[PDB]
Parts: sequence; structure tokens; C-alpha cells
Amino acid sequence: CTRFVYIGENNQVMTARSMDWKTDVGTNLWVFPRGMERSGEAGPNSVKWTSKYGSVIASGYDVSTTDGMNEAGLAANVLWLVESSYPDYDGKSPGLSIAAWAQYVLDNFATVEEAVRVLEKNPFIIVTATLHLSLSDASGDSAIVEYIDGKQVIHHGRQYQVMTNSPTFDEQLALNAYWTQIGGTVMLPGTNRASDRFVRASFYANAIPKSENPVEAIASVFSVIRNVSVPYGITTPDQPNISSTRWRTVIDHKRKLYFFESALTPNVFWIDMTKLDLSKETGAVKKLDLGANQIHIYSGMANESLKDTKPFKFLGL
Amino acid sequence: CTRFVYIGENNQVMTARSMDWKTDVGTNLWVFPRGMERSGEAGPNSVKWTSKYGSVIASGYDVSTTDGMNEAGLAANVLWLVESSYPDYDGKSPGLSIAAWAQYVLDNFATVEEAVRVLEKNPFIIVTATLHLSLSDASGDSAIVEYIDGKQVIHHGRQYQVMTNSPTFDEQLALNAYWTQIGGTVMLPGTNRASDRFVRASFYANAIPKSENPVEAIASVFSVIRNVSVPYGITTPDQPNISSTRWRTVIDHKRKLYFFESALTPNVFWIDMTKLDLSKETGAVKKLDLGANQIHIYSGMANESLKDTKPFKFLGL
Amino acid sequence: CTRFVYIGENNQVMTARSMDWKTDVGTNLWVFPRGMERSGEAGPNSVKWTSKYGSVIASGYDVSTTDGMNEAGLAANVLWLVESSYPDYDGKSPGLSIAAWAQYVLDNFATVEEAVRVLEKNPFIIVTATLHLSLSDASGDSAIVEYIDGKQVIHHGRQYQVMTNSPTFDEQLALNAYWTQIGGTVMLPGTNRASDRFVRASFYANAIPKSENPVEAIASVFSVIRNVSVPYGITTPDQPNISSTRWRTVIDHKRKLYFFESALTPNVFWIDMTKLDLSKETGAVKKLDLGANQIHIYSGMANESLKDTKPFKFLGL
Amino acid sequence: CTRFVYIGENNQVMTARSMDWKTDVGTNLWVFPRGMERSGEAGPNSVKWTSKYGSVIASGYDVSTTDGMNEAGLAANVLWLVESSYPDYDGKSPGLSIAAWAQYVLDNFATVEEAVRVLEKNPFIIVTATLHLSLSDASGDSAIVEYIDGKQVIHHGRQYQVMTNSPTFDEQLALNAYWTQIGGTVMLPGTNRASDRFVRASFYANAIPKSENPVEAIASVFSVIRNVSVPYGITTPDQPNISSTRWRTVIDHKRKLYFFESALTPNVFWIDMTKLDLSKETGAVKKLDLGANQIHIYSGMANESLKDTKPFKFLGL
Repeated sequence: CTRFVYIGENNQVMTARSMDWKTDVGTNLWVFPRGMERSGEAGPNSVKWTSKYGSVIASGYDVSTTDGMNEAGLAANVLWLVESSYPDYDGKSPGLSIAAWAQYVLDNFATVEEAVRVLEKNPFIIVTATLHLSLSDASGDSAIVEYIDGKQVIHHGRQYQVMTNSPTFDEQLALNAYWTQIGGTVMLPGTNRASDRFVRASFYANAIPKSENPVEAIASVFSVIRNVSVPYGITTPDQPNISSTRWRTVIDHKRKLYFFESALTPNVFWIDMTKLDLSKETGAVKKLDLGANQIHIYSGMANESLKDTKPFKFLGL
Repeated sequence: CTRFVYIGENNQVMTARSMDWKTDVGTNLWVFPRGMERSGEAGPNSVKWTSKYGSVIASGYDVSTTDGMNEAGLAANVLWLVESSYPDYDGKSPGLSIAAWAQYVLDNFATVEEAVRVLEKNPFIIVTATLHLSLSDASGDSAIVEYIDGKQVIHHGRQYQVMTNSPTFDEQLALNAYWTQIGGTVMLPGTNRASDRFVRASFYANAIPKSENPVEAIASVFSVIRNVSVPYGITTPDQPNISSTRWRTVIDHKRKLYFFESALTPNVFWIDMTKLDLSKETGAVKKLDLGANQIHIYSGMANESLKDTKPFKFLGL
Repeated sequence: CTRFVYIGENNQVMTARSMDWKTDVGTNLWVFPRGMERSGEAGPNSVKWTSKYGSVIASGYDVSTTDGMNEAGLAANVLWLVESSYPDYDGKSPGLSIAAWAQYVLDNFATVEEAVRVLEKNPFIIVTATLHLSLSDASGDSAIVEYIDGKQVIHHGRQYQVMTNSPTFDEQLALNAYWTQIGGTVMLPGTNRASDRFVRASFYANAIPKSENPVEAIASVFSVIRNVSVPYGITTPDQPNISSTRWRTVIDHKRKLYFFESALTPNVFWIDMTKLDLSKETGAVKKLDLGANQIHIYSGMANESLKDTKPFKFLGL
Repeated sequence: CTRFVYIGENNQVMTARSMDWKTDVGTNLWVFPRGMERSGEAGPNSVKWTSKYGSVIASGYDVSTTDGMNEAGLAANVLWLVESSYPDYDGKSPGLSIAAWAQYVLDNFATVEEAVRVLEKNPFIIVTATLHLSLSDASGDSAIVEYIDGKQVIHHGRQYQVMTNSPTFDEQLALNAYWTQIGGTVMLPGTNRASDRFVRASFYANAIPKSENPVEAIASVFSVIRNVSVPYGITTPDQPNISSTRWRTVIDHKRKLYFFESALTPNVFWIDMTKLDLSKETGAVKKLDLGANQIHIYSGMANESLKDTKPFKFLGL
């Protein structure tokens, strides 16, 4: 449910995200080394591929990839509670289960441009917790991919630094517009409305110092995504599009770090991709077991708590 | 710089606080068992006392107590950047260095009433960042103690659930007033102005579910104090009363837990007072060394990382 | 319902007011020269007095004085829909019907200080639209007189430039407080809530140029009181304290001009007190007949349309 | 600078407008009967036409038509300080001086649809205060015509009830968007920013009662256009797109009344088109001389103060 990209000097680029949902999302982290053979779980005409890039990802119920980054610095965030209208699936085109959407992207491409160029070819038939896809890279580039009237719609440009789960993206830009005229040190909208979150993220992302110091940038980036999270247990059924923030992620594109934080358990740590073996030859599929509401606590660089496990099967046909 | 008390059912009371300051505050945690003999470090007429309650506290530069709780469930939060006018100190009356103010309170009293009743009768003159004192109890009671026109001024009542560092507390209630007419699901002020923070804290504190489940309450309480923290590195010298949030505390009054979180390092853990030896007979002074910007990471119940250390000397003379 | 004072250089002082009410107020203008003998219409112990200062006033139903000024430059605005608690009237003390309250003040005093000094010592008991009294003078001084818990309460000072007929005056200052921190060119509250009106009036009053040019000042002052009026026919029963603006008044203290404008009829004009005969020796009581909803249109200096009439009898027995 | 259309029952349609500018606009009112032969004052290839419909209009500096209505109920409001990029004028195509733009429209068409169908096919090139054109009808229809990237751009639909001078119209709808989520009785933006004015006008226009009672509707409509006017003398050079409101018009489409009000002089009146002779055979060109800052005061139906005058020459070459 909320995402933004910060761009500092000397390629110090960072993508942060909050997950908002009404319930436990059953998230564990996974490491997938390169050269994995995969199917889109969309019946006999599922798309197939062999991963080119290793990733570290956050699962949706250990049956989907909902967040993550790859060793090339591409980040993917699948946002929940979106206004989608997905296409019908005949069965005759190559199909891709939406649960694997993010994984396909993370496995196959190094940049947002690479990904967008291929996405505009015709092999994006999604199958089908409603979902849209946000992407960012180490160069600071961004894109969002939506389904509106059964059609894939892509916005692509580094100026799209902030994205929310509701409403559609051309609408999000509209709701933000009023606040481009009002200075963010004088007034900001402070509710948990997606528009309000959007505006605060946009203001704070651009106000972060751009000077090279990763510890500082990280500090400022968390503090901002925390600001834009939805407090827990507070929202009422009167506002269906808002949900409590369950967890947060921060992706350090330069240094290849994936930070994770729980709202339900005091639990914050990160995975360092530079110490992972993502090779075909010896790299293992590994899982970090967080447990329900991330009760299993880790801290610092948590790589050593990763355990060899068989990769889960994506949800599909 | 921002503090609020949440009151749930069955004595599930929680006090949360953010520390806002322009720089490192050099904070480490300390455990002080009962029966410690102390001096107020205010020259020959320093007040003296022997602690009646063990505490766990957060230091200011290992030369002051700026935050903490005691085994009876009294909490003390010393807020920074306040509008004070402290009295002059003739050497003649019993004196108390302000660096030990919070400690004196935590050491001597079990409740906010107990503390207010004694402070009313003027047992000392405070001696002298600028600082004011916020207190809360396991019964949900609250008070704030300020110095205005060289005089100790106390507000005392459970209805005073939210306090900021600026301006004076009477003024804080005034700046909040406008927003009592506007529903918090429709609009909230979203900047880092103390008034804005105040208003969001009051709305969210009362919107938290009151149902008995500590893990849920804790989750909702952090998420709210995080919401009212000031994002890191963002504020400019144009607005002198606002400062980046350096860390947060959450005090669980019922279960006697002290949670601590850093903004500069991913570092979150808690101290469980029920597993500490706070006896005069066999209770040691212990310190948890967090290091500059809390670089030393802990997690979960961090009691075992506490180390026997000689207690620091409070600042003043 | 909305009043403000602008203070320019060289004693260019102006008081503006909007009248908000749910229905026709039946207002006509009257001229009362000096030396009129009057009774307070409060039974056998009614206060009695002989006017010292000629006035031009706006009636409430030709049975009360609800607005006006005197030849010395004292202005009185009786605001409607207030939170009053009026005293009981035994019958033993000198009494004054509230319908004549403003008239008594305008007739007897030249300044706000003069008036406050005499009203402090309680020369009468008010006898009972719910009503409170606002005053201003050619020196820029202001006061408001309210009844709270059956007691006369007076606020007196030049700094009280803005008053509403919403909540008690002490509460008005509180609701305004938040907006003293926010620059009025960046954000202002735009609804018809008394607090919102108050805040816009306080900002615009202090932003008007202070350079001596009456035509310009007048233009600015109307434009501001128009801003702060409540649009006609718009308010819903959900907000009982707000009412459509029926008319506006602007008092030029220096030049002794009383401007009047209708919201229900396009009708705007003024009375010039310097061309009226207010002497006891030859001055007549005169009325300008505006009619229901001010259907009788005048323009410019409307003095010539004033007609000799017997003064009305104030309500109350 | 601000315009809106109110639509009541039984064809009770009204267009109101504020004119905002930094200085005197030198406006007088004119009556032009039908059958006037006119040139576009754009050199040898000026467009020519013979008026079909009599109009009453407000001039720019007696050299342009900036506001008005015709006997069929078409209204035209030329807004000032717009973001235009006008086309180059060769000299080869039929040309129309922008000063006569509104007049051409009022003279030739009875409805907004009639006007849009002809303007779509480009009968002329506008020849060139920056100006854009707003139109409304007795049927409640609206359109706005702008020049963006040297191209005529038209928005046409009854939904476009509110228009400002800034920014371009597509951008105006965007800046309004945020406030479609917030109820106008709970919060409205209260500054003089065009967006703020836009939002308040859209809310109040739709909240006006739709009853058939012209005096009431008129009252509400003025009160609203007064609300969205920019107070006089208070804007600073820091905000270049905002200007003091100089005057207002209200057009009663059903009854064919043109109301005019000054901000600089207390002066309000109207022209009744049903009592004008607009025939070619006996109708005279007439002018109502308002004078600098509308110092010449009129009131009520001011028709009798109209004086036979030679029509002015539109600016051009």
C-alpha cells in the first residue's frame, strides 16, 4: 500500500515501501539464486523462463512474491487493494499467474527500462487480494504497471517517485496536484488517506539530504516510510481502501541491502545480497522464517538465520 | 519532544515517547536497583535521598536521566527544547540538579499523585538543553511539571494524555483546540509542528482499541508514536523548535516492559523489569551500551546483554 | 455574527460587521439626536438617562438597537446567537432591557474605556435572539461584554480586533490559536464556522495597508467583511450556530460615516453624520425606511432620504 | 479572474463572475442593439460580421469587451492573467482582434453549442492583458476556450460549472481534485489562490437551493461570488497570479438581467434587457458611464441612466 524512491548523489538510490492489509499476510523472506527454471502456473500454456538474476524477496503466504530486489538492483513492490480490471484468459496465449508477476520481473531484468520494453510486447497475459506492480532500479528509474479495462497500462519515468495502492495512478497524480502549491513545512495533509500519504511521501522524499552517507540516508528513508505508514488497529470499515501497515521494506540499490521491519512484532533486520551465494553452481534456495506476525525476531544482518528450503509453488491453475 | 498515554481495559496502560534533538544524545540504558544513596549535585546543600524503587532508564550523555520507568509502574519522560524560565538558586535551600530530576522522581514515588503531592510542598529548587517533566502511572494518571516565570507549575489529571515539548503546556491545549471541531478521519495536520504532532497523537491515542491484548496494543502504540516522530534530517534551521526524532520508548505499565527503538540504527528491543534483580541485597547497577547512534544492536528481551557497571555521576555543581 | 476592527495610520480606524440570522431582521436605520430622554423599559425601576451623543443606528425589528455609531466615534455591534446565561431580575435594582443595551452605550459614552469603567460598577441589570455586545472607538480600542453564568464578563483591549457570535469569547481565542502559527497566504480555513471566519478576519485585518487613503481602506474593509460573511441560503440545520449573512455594516470612525449593505437586495449606501443635525435645539429623530429584506434601494450618501419619524419604543416589560 | 454557473429548477440559470486585476480596468457598460456591422480590427483580412443579437457588455478600457450577455441568454466572460500561447498571425487568414473576441461571440450566437460548433472549424485566427474565454447559456451549458501551444483548445459540457483564470483549465480540474474527497462543511481552502477559489465556488454553487425564487437565487449567487472574490489591496508581489477583485457581474439568464457591482466604490445596480430597444430600426448604442473606479453611483434598474453614445473602436491593427 505505500511506496517511494529517494535519489541521492553518486547513485545512492533507495526504495521504501509499506504493506497495508486487514490481516496477516503470512510473509516470509526468500533467497532465490540464479538459473532457476520456472513456470507461470497458468495451465498448459504457462510462460516459462530461467532466472538470470538472483533475488531476495518477501512472500505473500509463501505462495506469491509481493516484494523484493535482485542482485542487479531492480526492485519490485506489488501493492494490495488496487482498482484493477484484469483481462479474460482464453488459454491460447502464454499465461502468467499474478502471484509470480513480481518474481518474473525480478528474475529476468536488470533495469526498469529493460522490463518496460519487454512488457510492451504482448506476453504479459496475467491470470487472476487485488494487485498492481511498482518498479525501481539503481539508476533511480521507476514505473508502475496497472490493469485498467482489461488492458495493461504502464507509466514509466524517474519523476514517478511516489505510488500508492489507491486509486489508479493517473488519479493519484490528480489528488496530489493541489499540494504542489503548498509548502510542506507550512501544511501537509495528515490522515491515512492514500492521497495524504502520497503527498507526505512526495514532500519528504525530496527534502531528504542528497549528500553521500548511507547510514544517514537509511535513517531518513525509514523515518519517512514510517511517517507514511497507517497506524495499527485504528482504521474502521467506513474507509475500505485504508488498512493497517503490517510491515515495511527498504531497498538499498547501491549496496544491495534489503531491510525488513514488522509492525506487529518489534523486529527489524536486513539481508545483505553481497554475502549471498546466488550462483547456479552452488547457490541454494533459502528461507528466513518470520512466523505469523513476524514473531521470530532477528536483527542486524540476518543472513546466517537463512535456512536451505525447497522453493514454494506459486499459486495458479 | 512528543509523549502520549494510551489507556485500555483492565489496567492495560502504555506511555510512548519520541526524543527529538538536533544531534546525538549519547544515550545508553541503565538499571538502578533499590537502596541507592544519592545526592542532587547542587553544591553543599544538595538534596539527598535513598531510592525506594528500582528503575530502568535512558540516559542523556551518561550524565543525566531523560527517560524511564520504575518497578511500581511510574514513568518519567524529560522533554527537550521547552520554554522554561528556571528560578535563580541562592545556595541556601536544598538543591537538585535538573539532570537528576527524573531520577529523583522515579526513585522516590510509585504514582503520579504521590509525586505531585510532594512536589507541591517544594522540597527543592531545580538547578541548571532546556527541560520539562512528564509523568504517568499504571493507573493511567498523568502530570507535567514546568518552570514558568521562575515558578514550578504542575498540571495533573488523567485527561492530560498528550504532551509536546513546545510551547508551554497551557499553550499546547490552546493550539489543539481548533482541531476538536474537525473529525480526525477527515482531516489532520500532517507537518512536524508540535501542535500538529499533539493533535495527531490525541486523535490516535483515543482511537486505539481498548480490548485486552498486549501484543496488539503494543503494535498500535508504536505505530502511533512512529507517526508523531519527526523524520530524520529533514528539518531546516527556519523552524528552530522542531528536531529529528533520535529514538522512541514505549513503557508497558502493567507488564513492566521498557521498549527502546533507534532512528539512526535499525535497533529495537526491550528490557523486562520482572527478570531484573532490583534488591538492595543482591542487585547490581547495570548498563546496556548502545554506542553512538545506537550502533550496538540488540533485539527481543535484551536483559542478558546488560553489564555490571559503576553508576555515572549526574551533571551539575 | 462577525465583527472586526482595522487600524490604519493617522487614526484611520474602521469597524466592520456582518449580521447573520436565519430570517429577516426587519432592520431600518435611525438617527437620534442628542438630549433624548430615555427609559430602559424594565418596569417601575427602569434605568433612566438623557442621551449625550447623537447616533445613527440599525434596528432589530424597529424595537431594538442592534448596530450603530455615535458622533464621538464609538461603535456598537450587538451580535446574535451567542452562548449567554443572563442574570435573574428581582425588580429591586435599576433594570435595562437588552433591546436598548447598545443604545444606552452609544447615547452615554464617547470611548470604550469610558464605557467599560461605568459598566464594571454595575449600574444596571440586563433584562431579557440571544445577544452579546461588541464595542470599538476612534482610538482603535475594543471590548466585548458577555453574560456567562449570570455574570457580566468584559474583555477590554485594542488587541481584541476580531469577534464572532459563535462560542464565548475566551473559547474564540482558543480556536484561533492554531492558525497563529500558519501564514495566511499559504493556508486559511475557508468554511463558515465562526472559528474559520475569525481566523480569516484576523489575518486580513492585519494585512490591509495602513497608508492613509480612506477610499482604499474602505474598499479593503468591505471586501474583507464580504469574505467573512456566510453565503445566503447555504447552511444546513446540522450546524445550528451558523446563519446566512443578512447585511453588513462598515463604520468609518474618523470621518463619521455609517455604510450599510444588504445581502437580500442589491442595496448599498451610507449615512454621513457630519451632515446630520444632532443638536438638541433643532435636531429631529429620523428614519431611513429599508423595508422587508431592504427592498427600498438607496445609494451614495443617503441622508436626503431620511424622514422625520417618532422614535420607536424599545421592547421589554 | 473567477467564474461559476448556478443551475436551479425551471431554467433558473445564473452566471456570476469576479474580475481580478492589479489596477483600474476602466470599465463602463455598453448596450449594443442588433444589426451592427463590425470588423475584427486585424488589418485588411479582418473578419467581418453583422450582429444578430443585442448585448449588454462590460468594457475593458472602452476598447474591448470583457464581459456581458445577449438577448438570447448567452453569457461571455473574458478572464484575465491566463497562461496563453497565442498563434502567430500571418495576415493571410481572416483575423479577429482578441479585444473583440467576446463581442463576436455575443453578437453571432444564441447558445454555447452554436458557438462551439462554429469555433471548432477555425473561422479566424485570434490576433494579439492575457485573456481566455468562458461561455454559458440559458440552458445551463458551459465552455471555455483557451490557447495552448498556439492552438485553440475548447472544453464543452454542462459539468464545467466553475472556471478561474489560472492555471490552464485542465490543470484547474487537477488542483480541485484533492478536495472532492473532503466535505465542504468540514473543510474548505480559504486563501485567494485560484485553486482555493475554484474549490469554494464548486462547493457553494452546488449547495445553493434549486428553488424557483429569483430574489433568493440572486442573493445566494452574489453572496457566493463575493466569497470567492479577492480582497482589495492585500495581495503582495510574492503571488503574481492573484489580483484584487475590481468588480463583479451576475447574469440572470432567464430574466435577462445584468447585475454589476464595484469593489472600489459602493455601487450596485443592474440593467434589464427586456426594457431596452435592441432593434436595428430604432435601437441606439448606449453607454453607462461608471467613471474611474466606478465613482459614478447608480442603483436599482439603472436603464434610465444609459446615454446615447458612439460605439468605441476595438483595439487592433
